[PDB]
Amino acid sequence: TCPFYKKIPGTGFTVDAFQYGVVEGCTAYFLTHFHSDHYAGLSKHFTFPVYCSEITGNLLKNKLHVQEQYIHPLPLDTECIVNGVKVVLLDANHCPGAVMILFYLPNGTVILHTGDFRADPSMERSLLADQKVHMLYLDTTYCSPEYTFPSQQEVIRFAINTAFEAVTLNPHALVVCGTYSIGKEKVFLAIADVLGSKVGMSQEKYKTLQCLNIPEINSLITTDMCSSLVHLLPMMQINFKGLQSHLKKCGGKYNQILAFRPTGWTHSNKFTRIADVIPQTKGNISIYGIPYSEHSSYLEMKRFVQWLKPQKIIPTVNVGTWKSRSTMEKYFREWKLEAGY
Ligand code: NI
Repeated sequence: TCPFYKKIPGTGFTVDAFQYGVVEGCTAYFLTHFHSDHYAGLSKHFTFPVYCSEITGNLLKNKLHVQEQYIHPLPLDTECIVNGVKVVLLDANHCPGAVMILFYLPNGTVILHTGDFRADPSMERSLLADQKVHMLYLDTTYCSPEYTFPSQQEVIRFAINTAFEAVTLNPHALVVCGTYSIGKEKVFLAIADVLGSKVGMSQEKYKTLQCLNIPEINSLITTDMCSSLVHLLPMMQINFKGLQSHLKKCGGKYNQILAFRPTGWTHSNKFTRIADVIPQTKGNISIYGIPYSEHSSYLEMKRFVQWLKPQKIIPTVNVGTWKSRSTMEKYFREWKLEAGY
C-alpha cells in the first residue's frame, strides 16, 4: 500500500509509485527517473498513463518494454496540462532523464517534488524563481553535515589525470570502470576521451546507453572489447578476483589494471582530500574508489532550501526511524530561523 509522501494531495497523481499495484484513485502515474527503487513494478503488463521525460520514456520502451500507447513524454521547462492540472518538469541534476516536478494545484497551492537531485545554484534561475512553493518533497539522502564530498568536476579532474599518467607510463595497461545503473557516465566517458579510446561494454549496457540522447555517442562506445582500452564492468566485479579473471580474457594484451569504483559518500572523506586519495593494490591490479556523488551534499541542500523558503518540508529518504526523522526536522528549524522565513 502506497505511502503518504508519494501522493499528491488534491489530485489523481502519484510519484514513483509503481510497486503497489492499482493505487486507489490514481489516474496519471509520474516517474522522476529510471532507477530501480523508483520504477519497481513497471513492465510490459503496465496499463495506466505514465508521465516522464523523453530519455526516461526511451528506457521504459526499450528496457522494460512498456507499451508505446502508455508512455507520455513531456518536455522540460514547459507548462503542460495533465488531467486538468498545470505541471512543469525541471532538471534534477541527478542521472540522465532525471526530473523534478512542479505541480500547480486547483486551489492555488504549489508543490515541488525533487525526485532525486544534486542541488545547484543554477536551479535558482529556473522557472522556480518566479514564485512561491507551499510544499517541498525533498531528497534528504545526505541531510547531515558530516556528508561532505567534492564537486563532480574535481572528481573527474582526478580521474582523467590518474588514468593518463598510468597509461603514458605503461602503454600496455587496461583501465576498467564499474557500473550497475544509469548515472555517472562522465567517469568513463572522460577517461576514454583523454586516452584516445572508445568505451568497451556488453550488449545490455550498450543498449542502455543508446537510450540516453548523448551527442556523438556512436563515436564513444562499442561492443568490440578487443578494440578498446577502457572497459565497463558490473560493479560487483571490481575486486582483485573479478579483475584477475577479466585480465585473462584479453589474452596477453594487457599486463596491468587500474580500476575505478564510483561510490557515493564514504567516511574516509571526513579526513582525506580528493587530492590525497590512494588505491588498493594487489600485484599488477589497482582499485580507486571515488566519491562521485549524484545527490546534494548537506551544504548544497541547505542552500537550496534557504533560497526556496518552503512553508512545509516533507522528507522522502531516511524516513524509517524515529532518530532519522528527529534529526532532519532539527535541521529544517535551524535553516528557517537562520534565513528568517
Ligand atoms: Ni536515484
